[PDB]
Amino acid sequence: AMKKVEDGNILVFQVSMKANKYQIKKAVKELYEVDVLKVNTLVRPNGTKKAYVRLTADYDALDIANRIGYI
Amino acid sequence: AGVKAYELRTKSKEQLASQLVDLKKELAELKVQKLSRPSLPKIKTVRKSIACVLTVINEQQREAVRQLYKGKKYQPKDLRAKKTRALRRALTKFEASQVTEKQRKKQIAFPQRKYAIKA
Amino acid sequence: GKGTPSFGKRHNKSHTLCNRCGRRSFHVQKKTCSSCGYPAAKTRSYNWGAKAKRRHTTGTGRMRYLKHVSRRFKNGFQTGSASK
Amino acid sequence: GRVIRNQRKGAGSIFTSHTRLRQGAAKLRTLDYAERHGYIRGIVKQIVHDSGRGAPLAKVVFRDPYKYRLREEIFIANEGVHTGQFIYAGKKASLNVGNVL
Amino acid sequence: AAQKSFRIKQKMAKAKKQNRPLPQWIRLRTNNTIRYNAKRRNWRRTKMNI
RNA sequence: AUAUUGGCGAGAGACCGAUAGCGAACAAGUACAGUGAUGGAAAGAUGAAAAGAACUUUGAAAAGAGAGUGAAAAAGUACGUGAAAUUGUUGAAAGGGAAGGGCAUUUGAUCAGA
RNA sequence: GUCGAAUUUGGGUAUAGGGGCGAAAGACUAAUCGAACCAUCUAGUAGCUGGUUCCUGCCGAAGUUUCCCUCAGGAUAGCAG
RNA sequence: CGUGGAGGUCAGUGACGAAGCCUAGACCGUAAGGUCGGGUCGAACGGCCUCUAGUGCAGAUCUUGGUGGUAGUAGCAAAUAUUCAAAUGAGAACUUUGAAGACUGAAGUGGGGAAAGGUUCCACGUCAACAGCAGUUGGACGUGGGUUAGUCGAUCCUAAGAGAUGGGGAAGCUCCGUUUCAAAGGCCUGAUUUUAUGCAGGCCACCAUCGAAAGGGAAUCCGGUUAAGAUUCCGGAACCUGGAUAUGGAUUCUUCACGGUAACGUAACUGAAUGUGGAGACGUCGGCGCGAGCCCUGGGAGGAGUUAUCUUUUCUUCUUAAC
RNA sequence: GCUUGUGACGGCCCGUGAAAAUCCACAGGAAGGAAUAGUUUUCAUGCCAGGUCGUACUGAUAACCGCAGCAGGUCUCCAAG
RNA sequence: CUAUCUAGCGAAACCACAGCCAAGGGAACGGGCUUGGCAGAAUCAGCGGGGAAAGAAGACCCUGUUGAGCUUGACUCUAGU
RNA sequence: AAACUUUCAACAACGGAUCUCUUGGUUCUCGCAUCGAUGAAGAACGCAGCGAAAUGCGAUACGUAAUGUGAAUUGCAGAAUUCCGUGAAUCAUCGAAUCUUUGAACGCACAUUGCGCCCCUUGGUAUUCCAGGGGGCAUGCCUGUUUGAGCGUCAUUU
Ligand SMILES: [K+]
Ligand SMILES: [Mg+2]
Ligand SMILES: [Mg+2]
Ligand SMILES: [Mg+2]
Ligand SMILES: [Mg+2]
Ligand SMILES: [Mg+2]
Ligand SMILES: [Mg+2]
Ligand SMILES: [Mg+2]
Ligand SMILES: [Mg+2]
Ligand SMILES: [Mg+2]
Ligand SMILES: [Mg+2]
Ligand SMILES: [Mg+2]
Ligand SMILES: [Mg+2]
Ligand SMILES: [Mg+2]
Ligand SMILES: [Mg+2]
Ligand SMILES: [Mg+2]
Ligand SMILES: [Mg+2]
Ligand SMILES: [Mg+2]
Ligand SMILES: [Mg+2]
Ligand SMILES: [Mg+2]
Ligand SMILES: [Mg+2]
Ligand SMILES: [Mg+2]
Ligand SMILES: [Mg+2]
Ligand SMILES: [Mg+2]
Ligand SMILES: [Mg+2]
Ligand SMILES: [Mg+2]
Ligand SMILES: [Mg+2]
Ligand SMILES: [Mg+2]
Ligand SMILES: [Mg+2]
Ligand SMILES: [Mg+2]
Ligand SMILES: [Mg+2]
Ligand SMILES: [Mg+2]
Ligand SMILES: [Mg+2]
Ligand SMILES: [Mg+2]
Ligand SMILES: [Mg+2]
Ligand SMILES: [Mg+2]
Ligand SMILES: [Mg+2]
Ligand SMILES: [Mg+2]
Ligand SMILES: [Mg+2]
Ligand SMILES: [Mg+2]
Ligand SMILES: [Mg+2]
Ligand SMILES: [Mg+2]
Ligand SMILES: [Mg+2]
Ligand SMILES: [Mg+2]
Ligand SMILES: [Mg+2]
Ligand SMILES: [Mg+2]
Ligand SMILES: [Mg+2]
Ligand SMILES: [Mg+2]
Ligand SMILES: [Mg+2]
Ligand SMILES: [Mg+2]
Ligand SMILES: [Mg+2]
Ligand SMILES: [Mg+2]
Ligand SMILES: [Mg+2]
Ligand SMILES: [Mg+2]
Ligand SMILES: [Mg+2]
Ligand SMILES: [Mg+2]
Ligand SMILES: [Mg+2]
Ligand SMILES: [Zn+2]
Repeated sequence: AMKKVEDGNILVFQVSMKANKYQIKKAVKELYEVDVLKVNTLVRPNGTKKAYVRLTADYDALDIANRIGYI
Repeated sequence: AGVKAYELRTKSKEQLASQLVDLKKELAELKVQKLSRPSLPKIKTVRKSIACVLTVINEQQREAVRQLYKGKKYQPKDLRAKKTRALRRALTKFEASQVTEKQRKKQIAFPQRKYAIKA
Repeated sequence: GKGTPSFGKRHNKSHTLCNRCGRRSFHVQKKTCSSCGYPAAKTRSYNWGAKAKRRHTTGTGRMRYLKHVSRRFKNGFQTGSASK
Repeated sequence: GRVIRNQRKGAGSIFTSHTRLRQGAAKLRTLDYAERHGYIRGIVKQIVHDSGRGAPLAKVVFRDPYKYRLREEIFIANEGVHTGQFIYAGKKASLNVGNVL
Repeated sequence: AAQKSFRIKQKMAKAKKQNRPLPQWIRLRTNNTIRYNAKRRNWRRTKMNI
């Protein structure tokens, strides 16, 4: 996930199993003041949901991660 | 030491909603921290504070609705008394004390008397 | 055949998980749980199956409302607050 | 001591007719006013094989007398009936092969 | 089956999460008659039967 | 007034004492078996207190030998006691196709009584 | 043996126990079939087989009579305490 | 005679050691048994008078558990087959690498999938148990990482069939039946716009739903990328559906296009109800034609092999997706 | 030549070898329509969105079933000289 | 390729106690008993005479006032008609 | 004579009997009457700083609120020791709440975390399309309301 943040401009989140791509996109936008280019989701083998949130080219996911507290 | 319900109860619903939002932000940043820091028990306090603020908000909302529905029949079912289902189906005190005019007359005329044997 | 070679052809489940009891007794083709009788309204049980009744009866779960009904009766189904 | 085969046939589990490929029930037109009093002309569109049946069927299209539409009927083809032939059904239809009288 | 229903995947997730040895700080508790995970499952020994 | 192998709360016993007593004294209707209906165990005890063996030494290690704790390690979590079957070592004895036994005495060993 | 059609086979589906299904062997119906499996009635009944747990002391048999749907059993008399 | 429990009693025994257990040591009794010494042990137990019973085991192909001889025995012999060296390691027939020899020989011992499994995938650590030898290795053990879709599936459709409702049967659990003896209807709009609805104009109904990860079906490809994901990620390039929509184009002065004899053509080129038609949509075998990929092969531009001799030679790259 | 796709045909049947969703077209002519201008999202370009669940791996002489790491059984695609 | 021997690994059947004969008698075919013959540790590979070897409460036969499958103008009934 | 076999003893094994324990069972007696559409019993899945279970709980998730007590919890970590206090606690009590997905289970389905419809509201020009938030839509039956149907039928106009 850290490689994805640094290289692919993609924030990796654990999200609610009830949340869909629209809810994930609007929640990321609201919580982090960031435009979202795309959301991919999978259900992990441990029963949680993982969202790859690719941000638009305007924002740098590495600095977004730095701001929200994980480098 | 976490929030106290008696301190929250003196606050308006706007202040309580704001405090809930801040507590949610704090919990989010705390679970971010937990990923690096091992054994971070401080998140339990914020979780209980969020629970307490939600409890007080719901208390205020439900009290306002009780005030809205005071006195009139047909309260909302989750504000009505939850006795058992059979107890809510049972006859009220007015019913089951209803008596016919004939029965009222005859039991007024001949009640059980108080009498002792004195030899 | 009929023994080891025929046991190799066992890859189609006659029963899957039952929505009501979760036992993997929901017959796929009959659409009926062989354990709890779902989707019948009544829960399947029999007096010849005393052990099964014991397995699935009240108290085998957490009882989640009924575990407090008794205390509420003891206190007379009160409705207010404890009033410090 | 066992239920015999002719007894088992009545339950109709594996003894039902294999009707998947069949064209439909072979019937005359519903006996209506037009056939009760005059005649109605339809046209033979197809003479087709029916699965499980020896005799071929004729799909005869009549006009609906009460609604603007066509009514297809599945007749059993009589010998000599051909496609494009006008079939006449009713009290007043002519004594011709394929007519319903 | 690699084309599985969510119900099956959810039971699989629960099984994966509970497929672990006993937490070793248990066995330090005051009375603790618990010695080991007696409900440990393994794919080679006992089938989940869904 | 009568019933009550269910529920809730109590008091008891010439009852059972872990192969007993409910199947279940324990994470028991659990683990596990069966497609399924169903079937369904085993499993309690260091010590007052972990004081659960610091440290040295041999060993790759497991462990051993010491040291030590403890009233006790002939209590070391493979833990109260620790039978028998069966087994090792030591000691004694006998033994040409079984062994064991009865009566009697020799021999060896051992022992009470006055 | 057979191997291009009364062919082989997957999946779906239907038929359930005196019931099904059978190109018919009483075959098959989940290693179960001349009546599946599960639980209960049920600790079913058994004139039949096996077993039936301490010591010493005293006494001490019968396999015969009659009757029985009786002949591996019982009642009855006899023998015994 | 002995055992579990009970009333009474011996103000019985006992942490200075109860019970239990072991003991070719002693004593008493014909015996059932009783008593003592020694060792072990650790918390209770006994004599007598009575009470009571789930009260005495060698057997029951007895029940549960444990243990033998057999016995270091039978055996660990199908699937052609292994060998050398180095590394690692305490330890190597079995691990890793290299070298060699072989096999599967494309109806594979290859590459993928369906059912099923469920993390077995991958990495790191790691060998007590398991891998019927071994093990440093593993589908094991311990800790983690990992499955990214508008276009691939499910989702939708109906198939054999399953199955509510309306009704009928049945004491009843429930059974029949699936469009039937039912008052089973929403989607359109003149007007209403006291509000796009109710009244109020008018058009269509012999009917739930479930049933296919191989049937039908809207639409995505190539290259690259990971320890482990890829038609899903990245780059580029498309497409379909639903919607919103403004320009350009087209059309109209003969309003809803022109051309061609025609088959038909096109950048467009109004079209409600209703009806009709087509596609979806279909067996199997045979030969023939054509395409694609593969096979074979010539020249040429590269790389590799053999070269005592011969071989302008042997092997290999030369590709082009959806749209 | 092999694999496969396909076309036009031919043989066979007392066998003539699904259904529905869905899409299109036609018939019709309701209605709506132009001249300091009306019409046309079946022509071109342009804008937005496309949710949910599955997706790893094995698929077998060791990942399924057969008590197991069992010479058994278990559907299918590709296929060089 | 086994068997064989070795390193490692390591079961099971079965087992009253056991294991040399001849005759005798005996429940009429003894490993034990009687009378004789005899008889010397511990063993390995084979072997199939014996252990009336093992496997299974004989499936044949009989008995039981034990069944079941099937049949029939057995007795007694019954759905249907 | 060893080895070997057998018997006994001691020590050591194997094994778990015996003895003594007992928060368990069993039986008897006494008292009480309280599940559920205000969604029960049961199920699935989650929730803790470090838990797989048991137990508890439900996205307010080993719990929130209220009350009482009065200083803990404890395996570690952390916090705290104001703790002369509206205040510790895995405490007790419990009247207020929360109560995922379900389940008689209720919009339609369910081998699908599948598919609708209505209302309010928010965003994307947006009554119509998409999305987010909130609230709803089962059946039978009863009383009542409203809107209706039938030449079943009364009266009036006619
Ligand atoms: K029989
Ligand atoms: Mg996805
Ligand atoms: Mg069979
Ligand atoms: Mg089936
Ligand atoms: Mg027990
Ligand atoms: Mg013990
Ligand atoms: Mg001691
Ligand atoms: Mg011990
Ligand atoms: Mg012994
Ligand atoms: Mg025969
Ligand atoms: Mg008996
Ligand atoms: Mg005498
Ligand atoms: Mg008689
Ligand atoms: Mg006899
Ligand atoms: Mg007793
Ligand atoms: Mg003692
Ligand atoms: Mg002895
Ligand atoms: Mg003690
Ligand atoms: Mg007894
Ligand atoms: Mg015994
Ligand atoms: Mg005996
Ligand atoms: Mg025995
Ligand atoms: Mg045994
Ligand atoms: Mg051997
Ligand atoms: Mg062999
Ligand atoms: Mg071989
Ligand atoms: Mg190699
Ligand atoms: Mg070969
Ligand atoms: Mg070869
Ligand atoms: Mg691996
Ligand atoms: Mg091994
Ligand atoms: Mg080993
Ligand atoms: Mg692992
Ligand atoms: Mg598709
Ligand atoms: Mg039905
Ligand atoms: Mg469907
Ligand atoms: Mg398909
Ligand atoms: Mg892959
Ligand atoms: Mg892309
Ligand atoms: Mg033009
Ligand atoms: Mg082919
Ligand atoms: Mg894959
Ligand atoms: Mg694969
Ligand atoms: Mg393969
Ligand atoms: Mg297996
Ligand atoms: Mg002899
Ligand atoms: Mg003789
Ligand atoms: Mg003998
Ligand atoms: Mg002799
Ligand atoms: Mg000898
Ligand atoms: Mg032999
Ligand atoms: Mg022999
Ligand atoms: Mg016999
Ligand atoms: Mg027999
Ligand atoms: Mg008789
Ligand atoms: Mg009979
Ligand atoms: Mg609830
Ligand atoms: Zn169920």
